[PDB]
Amino acid sequence: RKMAFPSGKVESCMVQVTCGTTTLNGLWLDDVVYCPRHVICTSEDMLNPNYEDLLIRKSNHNFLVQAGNVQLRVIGHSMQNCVLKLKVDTANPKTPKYKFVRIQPGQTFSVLACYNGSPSGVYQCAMRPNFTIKGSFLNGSCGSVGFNIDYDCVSFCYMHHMELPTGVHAGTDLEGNFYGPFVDRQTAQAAGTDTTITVNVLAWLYAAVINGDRWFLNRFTTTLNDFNLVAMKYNYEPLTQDHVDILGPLSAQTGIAVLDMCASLKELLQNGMNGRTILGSALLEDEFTPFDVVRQC
Amino acid sequence: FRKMAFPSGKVESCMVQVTCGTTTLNGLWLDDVVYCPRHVICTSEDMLNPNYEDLLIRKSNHNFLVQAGNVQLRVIGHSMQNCVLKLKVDTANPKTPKYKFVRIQPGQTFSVLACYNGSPSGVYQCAMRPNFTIKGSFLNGSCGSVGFNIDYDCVSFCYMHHMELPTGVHAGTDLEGNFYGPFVDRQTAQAAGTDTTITVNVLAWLYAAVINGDRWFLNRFTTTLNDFNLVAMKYNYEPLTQDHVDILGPLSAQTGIAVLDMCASLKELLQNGMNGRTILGSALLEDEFTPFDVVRQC
Ligand SMILES: CC(C)(C)[C@H](NC(=O)C(F)(F)F)C(=O)N1C[C@H]2[C@@H]([C@H]1C(=O)N[C@H](C=N)C[C@@H]1CCNC1=O)C2(C)C
Ligand SMILES: CC(C)(C)[C@H](NC(=O)C(F)(F)F)C(=O)N1C[C@H]2[C@@H]([C@H]1C(=O)N[C@H](C=N)C[C@@H]1CCNC1=O)C2(C)C
Repeated sequence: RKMAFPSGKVESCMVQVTCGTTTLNGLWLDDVVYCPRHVICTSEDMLNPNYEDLLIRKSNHNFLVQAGNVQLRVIGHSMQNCVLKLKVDTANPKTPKYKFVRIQPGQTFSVLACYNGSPSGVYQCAMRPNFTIKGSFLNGSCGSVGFNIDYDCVSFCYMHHMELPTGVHAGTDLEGNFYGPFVDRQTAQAAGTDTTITVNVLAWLYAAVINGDRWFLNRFTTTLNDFNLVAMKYNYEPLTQDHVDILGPLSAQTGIAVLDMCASLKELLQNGMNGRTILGSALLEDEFTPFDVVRQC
Repeated sequence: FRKMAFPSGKVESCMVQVTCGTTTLNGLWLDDVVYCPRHVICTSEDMLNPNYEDLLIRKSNHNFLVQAGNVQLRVIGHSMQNCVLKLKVDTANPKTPKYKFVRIQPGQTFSVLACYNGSPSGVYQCAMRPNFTIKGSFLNGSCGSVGFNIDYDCVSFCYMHHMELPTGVHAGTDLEGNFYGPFVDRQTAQAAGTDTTITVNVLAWLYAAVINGDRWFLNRFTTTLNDFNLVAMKYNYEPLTQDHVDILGPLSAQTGIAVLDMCASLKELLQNGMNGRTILGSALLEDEFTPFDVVRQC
């Protein structure tokens, strides 16, 4: 099953940021608050914003940053790509060890969905190959963040900005650079056709073998190039050299070579499951990374 | 539409490690009491057939090692309440949330904070099954992990983890130490009663699918409550009560689909199957979202 990281370290970093009547969420680390830059927009502004000109008309005293109902005075502001950095007069005493990372398609993370600076729920998400996430976000959720935790260190990888017409979600890394070709303007935008995350399907097949569900293992192997060309005919992502390497631990644990598992997946694509299940599922799951498999055990 | 858990921070601040002899598991530290599964006092041999009152009288306060992070909490008293041990410690938890202990009913959902050696590992959503098991994700050392819900800064603790059945589902207690289901904290093979599907939750999920634009399973037919329940019981679904119909009111109002209309859609799903189609990306009918869960997320 999907498991989110414990969210407590991130909960103590969530604040609300208001400009005029626009309120969204921000992330308070040390004495800086990070939030989506469209907080400075009026509803009419969002249709066609000039962020450089809009930010010129703003001063520190136009920004209301609150931890709960407690105001944190803003003493400086700057724009970095599509995020606003608000320097505040108080360093967050609950700042965790952290870093900012830009993730690849296929990688998973936990989202802490927040409204008015108040955490509401937590769930695991994957970055799709088309650079959207299949999230759960309502009005006011912008500035909610996605993250991973590794031994006391929080790696922030996503800040939420928008919802696309197909119901999927788009946002930035914590340096304000969008994942994908999207822009923070209220104008017609559309996600590209998506694909299946091959490396994660392979990880999930390894998990099935580890648990004794191994009927789909076949007696063939393939080359990575041959597999990549066939996979694309089924709307599956091609594998990178990095994908092969992150499957190494699971390949070692099961004694099933990566390219043997690739050949087994190829048969599943060309012939289906013939009514059978894998880990109880009739569908091939693609939002568990090799790291998620290892973490779950 | 995602299986969303409550933010776990308020509970993380309460998790500690409890050790007795060479048995280690998790405890929940609230004010000056640590609550944990009583089988922490058992050796490996004791667990095969424990007499807990006899085992407990032979322990002293100093046999219990409680660690909150790196700091040990001195145990100054102890008692047993059913299958839960209560350790009085000389230090009150400074981050004790507003909380209550509640016993939940089958079909209700809660968040689990899975912990190992007193340290939180992951958070996920579970339902209490009609047969009083839970389909959790728990490994060695997970005992004393808790399940909870949060309502406006108040934590309602409903579950503490004790054991895994041979089928791979899980059994535990409320925070008064009473098991959900006909199980006991003895290491011996135990089966649960045959499980059933949580009908009111399946209906809430079908409403979530319609809210999200997935309508292929709807039909023009309708049914009475009794005729729906006849088919539901035939397929090992729980009866739908009038209370359930009322609880679904907000979702019927939002979608403009009468509850008994949605029942007729579910009846055909049960009799015809999904024909290789999916609902909200699932090939099976999902029954671990309550109506409240759907309302909160949507
Ligand atoms: C769907 C909405 C049509 C209204 C619009 N979308 C498109 O214009 C697109 F279709 F082009 F994407 C859109 O998201 N926004 C319009 C305006 C901001 C953003 C926005 O309101 N963000 C919300 C943050 N609080 C989170 C949203 C709320 C609903 N669910 C979410 O996740 C910006 C791009 C500057
Ligand atoms: C599966 C195990 C066969 C070993 C046994 N099960 C049965 O004896 C049953 F069949 F009766 F359930 C069982 O769980 N235990 C044996 C012994 C305690 C409990 C136990 O080890 N609890 C663990 C807490 N740290 C959590 C477990 C570990 C694996 N996954 C879990 O969730 C007690 C009942 C006293």
